[PDB]
Amino acid sequence: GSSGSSGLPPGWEQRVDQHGRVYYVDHVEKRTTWDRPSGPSSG
Repeated sequence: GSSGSSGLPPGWEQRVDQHGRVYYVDHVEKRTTWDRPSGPSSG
């Protein structure tokens, strides 16, 4: 909500697709997600 912190935790990467949807890549978990690893998930 406010400007203070911005980035990702230790072990997660930051990449983007050809569509323009930012997604992180875990090098320890080997998973791809457009949103942070924490939060609600849509089935």
